[PDB]
Amino acid sequence: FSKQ
Amino acid sequence: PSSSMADFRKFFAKAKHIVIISGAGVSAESGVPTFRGAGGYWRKWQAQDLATPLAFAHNPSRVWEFYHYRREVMGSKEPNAGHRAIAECETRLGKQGRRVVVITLNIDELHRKAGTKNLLEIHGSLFKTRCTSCGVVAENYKSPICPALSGKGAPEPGTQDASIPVEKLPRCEEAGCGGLLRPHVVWFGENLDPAILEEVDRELAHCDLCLVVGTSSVVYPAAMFAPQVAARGVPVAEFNTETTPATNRFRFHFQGPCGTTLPEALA
Ligand SMILES: Nc1ncnc2c1ncn2[C@@H]1O[C@H](COP(=O)(O)OP(=O)(O)O)[C@@H](O)[C@H]1O
Ligand SMILES: [Zn+2]
Repeated sequence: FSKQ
Repeated sequence: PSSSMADFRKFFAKAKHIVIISGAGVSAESGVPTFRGAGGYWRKWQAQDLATPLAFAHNPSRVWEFYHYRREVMGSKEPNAGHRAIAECETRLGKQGRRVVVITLNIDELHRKAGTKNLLEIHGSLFKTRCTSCGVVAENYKSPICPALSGKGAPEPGTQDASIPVEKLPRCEEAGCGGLLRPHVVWFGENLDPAILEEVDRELAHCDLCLVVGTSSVVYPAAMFAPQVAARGVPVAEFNTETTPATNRFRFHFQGPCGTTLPEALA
C-alpha cells in the first residue's frame, strides 16, 4: 500500500 | 481509553513480544525538523512539497539540497529519553527471552543511534540511497554526500537553488551503472516495500502488547497497524501529546511527551  | 499507568504495567510485566510503533513525535522531541507542521518549512516549501516523486521529477537538485540539509543537521541531533527507554527496554527484555521490535516511520535513524537492534524502518532512511536506474540500495553517511552539495542546502528563505546539473548529483557507483541516486525514503504517494510490510505483518500477528508513540495515526498504511493488533484482543497503548483520530480505538491513552511517559512505562 501507498504512503498517505 | 484508559489512563492507568498501573494497569499498563501489569500488562507490560507479563508481555513476551512487544511491538512499538514510532512516529515523528519521537523525532520531534530530539529537535529533528519534520517540515510537516503548520509553519514548518524549508526555504519556501514543506516536506509535502519536496518529499514527492513530483518534486524529484521536476527539480532533483532542490530535492537533494533538502535531503542534504536534513542529513547534515543530524550531526547536531541525539536520541532523547524516549529513544533511550525504548532501546534499554529491548536490551533488558532480550536477556529475559522477551522480544521487543520497533516499527518506525522515522527516517533519522535515532532509534539505531540509541542502540535499538530490532528495527523496521518502513519509510527508509536519510542515510540510504537508491539508484533510479538499477534499484540498488546502499548505506551512505558521507558529509557531504557529493562535492557539489558542499556547503549547500541552507534553509533560510531566499537562498538560491544550487541548480546542480544532474550529472553532479550523487551517482550510482555500481560497476557500469552510474545512474542518478535518490534518497532511499518513501515519498508521499509511493508504495511501501512489500518485503518490509511482510515483516511488519509477522510482528503484528505474533505480538502480545503494542505501543503507538508519537504518531498522528493519519499516515497510511501505518495508521492501520495498531487496529489489526487490537482485533486479536491485544492491548494497544498510545503515547501522544494529544489525542488523534485513532485514540478512541486503543486500550490506553497516556497524554504527554513520549520522553516523559515512556521511561515510566518501560521501567
Ligand atoms: N513530543 C511528542 N511526544 C509525543 N507525540 C508527539 C510529540 N510531538 C508531537 N507529537 C505527535 O506526533 C504526531 C506527529 O504527526 P506527523 O507529523 O504526521 O507524524 P507521523 O507521520 O509519524 O504520524 C502528532 O500526534 C503530534 O502531536
Ligand atoms: Zn545503479
